[PDB]
Amino acid sequence: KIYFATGNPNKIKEANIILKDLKDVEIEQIKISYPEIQGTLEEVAEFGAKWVYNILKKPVIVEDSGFFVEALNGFPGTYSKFVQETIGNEGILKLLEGKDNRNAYFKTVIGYCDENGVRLFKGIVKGRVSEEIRSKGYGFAYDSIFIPEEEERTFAEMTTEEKSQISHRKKAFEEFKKFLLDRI
Amino acid sequence: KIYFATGNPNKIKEANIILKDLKDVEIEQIKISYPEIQGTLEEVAEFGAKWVYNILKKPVIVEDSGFFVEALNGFPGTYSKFVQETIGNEGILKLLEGKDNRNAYFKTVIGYCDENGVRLFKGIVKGRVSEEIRSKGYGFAYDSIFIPEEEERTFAEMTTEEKSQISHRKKAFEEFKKFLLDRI
Repeated sequence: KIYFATGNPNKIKEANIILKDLKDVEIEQIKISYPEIQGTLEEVAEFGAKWVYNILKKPVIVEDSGFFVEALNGFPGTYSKFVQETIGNEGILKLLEGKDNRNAYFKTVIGYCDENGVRLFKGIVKGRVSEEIRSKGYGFAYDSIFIPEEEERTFAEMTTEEKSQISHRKKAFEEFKKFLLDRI
Repeated sequence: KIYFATGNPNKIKEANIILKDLKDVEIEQIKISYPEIQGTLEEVAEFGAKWVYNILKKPVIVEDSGFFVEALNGFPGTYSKFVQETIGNEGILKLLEGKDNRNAYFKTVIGYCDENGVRLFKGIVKGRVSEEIRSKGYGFAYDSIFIPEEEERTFAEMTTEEKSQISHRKKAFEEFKKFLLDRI
């Protein structure tokens, strides 16, 4: 049993299905809050994973994701939520106005911690920013301006199944499952 | 004495001056790092002071400042440094284009912690964002786009002496001074 410190039940559901293949592992939500510090996603996850473990003292995970725009030097990054609520997708589009490089990526870092210490697992998906909002009612925030890899549709124009194998989130939990399967 | 957990000696140079008359005149830099959590300036300064005191166990102060622009809902706020280094002043001007509400304000929060707990001291300077960069070499970061109170010049066009009564940092320390004058 591995706990997931978060207030979002959907995060545990997604994790359980990507990992349902492992009959010896079950992820369970634990309502333990923790400080999300200022720094890279990796630092936020390691700090968060240790804080919770120091409290729970049982195998646990934490996760932090972000949206990175190249021409914006990696901004918004770990402050993705904040920036979405203050200036949103319109702010990103205004910021990228006339920019030749519209490349961007999403990244997820899972922070795991047990008796033996913290381990980080990552997943990324590179792409580019559309010049305008395109959505079919399928995304959250930046999803309506992000076009993944070789696609011509943005995440918000794609169904859950169409994004199921390529997302940063999927890729991070697969890195995590590899660790679980290669366990000793 | 009272230690200042900062890597910038220019900050303790500024404090000791403001606290010049107080017979206790003695702020001393101490190189103890602390996590800067995502939150409001107060939350940052509060968690940080407690964190450094827990290590030092002697009266300590820490500080955090930010630039908040009204039309952008307070952005960049506590994430002012990251935003300045990623999108810069140009990025904020871009965001404000065709925006008439250019109100903004600088804020500083000092966190002091003893064996008795934390106490916060604040300072604020209201103003507006110029339509362009203007500088004579004074200040840093957003100073070149911030016109304080009823001035015509930006912070970057005024000397420190000309900004004597319009420094959010000094207003904060003046609040801390009153607290010290009552404790001795």
